[PDB]
Amino acid sequence: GVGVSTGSYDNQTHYRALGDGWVEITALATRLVHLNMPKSENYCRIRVHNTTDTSVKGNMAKDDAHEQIWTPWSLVDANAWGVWLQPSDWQYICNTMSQLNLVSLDQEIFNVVLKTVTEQDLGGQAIKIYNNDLTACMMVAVDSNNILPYTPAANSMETLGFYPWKPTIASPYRYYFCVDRDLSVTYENQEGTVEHNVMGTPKGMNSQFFTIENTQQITLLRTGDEFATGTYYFDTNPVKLTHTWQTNRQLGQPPLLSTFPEADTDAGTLTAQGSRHGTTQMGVNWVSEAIRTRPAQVGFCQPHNDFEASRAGPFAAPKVPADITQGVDKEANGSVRYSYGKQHGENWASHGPAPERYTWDETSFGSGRDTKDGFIQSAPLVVPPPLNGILTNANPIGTKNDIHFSNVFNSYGPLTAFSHPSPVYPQGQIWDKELDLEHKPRLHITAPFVCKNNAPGQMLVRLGPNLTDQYDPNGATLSRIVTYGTFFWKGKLTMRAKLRANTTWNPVYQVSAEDNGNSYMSVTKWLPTATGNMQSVPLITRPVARNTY
Amino acid sequence: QFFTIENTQQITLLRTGDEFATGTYYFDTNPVKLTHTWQTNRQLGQPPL
Repeated sequence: GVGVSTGSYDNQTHYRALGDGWVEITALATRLVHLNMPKSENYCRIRVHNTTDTSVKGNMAKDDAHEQIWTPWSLVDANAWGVWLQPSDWQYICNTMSQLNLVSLDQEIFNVVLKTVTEQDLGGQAIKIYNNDLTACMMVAVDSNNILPYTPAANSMETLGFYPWKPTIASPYRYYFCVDRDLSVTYENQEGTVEHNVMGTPKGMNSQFFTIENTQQITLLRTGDEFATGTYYFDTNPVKLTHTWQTNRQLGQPPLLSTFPEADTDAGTLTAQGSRHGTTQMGVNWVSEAIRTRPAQVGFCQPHNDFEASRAGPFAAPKVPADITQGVDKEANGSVRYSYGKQHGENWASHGPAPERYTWDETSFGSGRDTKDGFIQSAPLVVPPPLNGILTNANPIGTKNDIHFSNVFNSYGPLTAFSHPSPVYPQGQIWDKELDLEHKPRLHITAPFVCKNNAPGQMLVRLGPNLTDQYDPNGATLSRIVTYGTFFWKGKLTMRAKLRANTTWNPVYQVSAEDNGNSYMSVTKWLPTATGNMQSVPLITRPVARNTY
Repeated sequence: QFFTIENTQQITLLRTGDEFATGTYYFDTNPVKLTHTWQTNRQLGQPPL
């Protein structure tokens, strides 16, 4: 019926300790999604081509030229960590647990309301009247078989809101069309012209135009109807909530000290290098900590800002996130730069249109690479090497003195063992879909939980078309009574975690909330102001260090 | 490694009336896909609105 409710608001997180040190976290999230009517009722193939950027010589990284199919459907996409958990829950989980794993996901749509707007004068200046449409419906389809392309709204920072008391909106669904884009590489104010800035026609071999009407089972929902998509059971791998510190010079047995320090200030000299036991791979007749044989390489070097190009334009190749070293440079190890809005964590007192940005420096301290202090010697090791026997991060590669050997050096090999990148709080992404290729990547840097079997079916909502009395199908007018709707979305994400074990003598690192000041973890960020302007800055995921080897 | 086929195999002689039949070898391979891909690294994920 139209006057009875068909669900319950629930937002609590329930921890349940089951078994020998395993907690069952039951995160719940309920929001009021505000579905507006689509811009047009047609599937349109729109093309973006920023010639004002790419026409300037040197702007190949500023390219975002593409084509997209813009669907009239909106996406209820909930894979971000801030949707389900409050910051106290994330702090308790990251301090108290040792690993996290996803179990299951229930989703629900209830309390549907559709309203149409009208005009009245009342003063000579017309105002809107929001009547009620008890017979108009909204269309819901869950793509549980993943026919349609997988577009996460965590890519565009367009998921559900992170504050439960504020109503949120649904992101519009659109996917990529496969047309060819070619851009000619050129540097800043180079003499000459840009040879290639073209974009191609649709190709007959690879063109996929999907409609959501021909591919899905669409449920109509009036004001008394509810929708519930049942328990999708995850088949992911656990992520670890502890971080590592051991580099390649901190693996194995330390060398035994020949002399010991008398006071608390001086050091202890080891056995001299020429008469020291151990194994190396160089041909010198001495063993040292730098050239000692290790079990495996912990972090690999990766090429800095390599812009590859294959039938779509120049794109930067993704780097595995690692720690920024004492050599503070963040671009080499691939620290992800997040840019989010007021719905997702920006302080609401920011009147400017610029977003809130944050560089996520990784806490995997053994996998980080120091680029200024990396060097390559000649094939027989003769230290100290001459000038022509060493390649450092000062020598020009090719002829370019702005580019050194670290920009092109890839040292990913068979004995390379790196760590999985940490989940990012609120403006993260929980899960992903595995790429449909025969040889998969070892990891996704967008999400820690890549679904092995099938991703959860993405939810697509739209409003049913409300027509006026005048409707010509062969006339492109579409009068279309101005309707909108609000509905309630409730989801349940089940997770399984393990409790932390305390082996170290010293007090280990913890994420504590500090007092009001210039510190990063002051409480006044996580408290509303006098006008209620909340703010969510990210939290450290991996406070507690763990032993690699 | 000098291999001879006489010292290593079981050799069947076949005259004009004889037949040979080697039985069902059952494969244990992985499937190949008869569909091709088009998505580059600039066509993955959600397009910008």
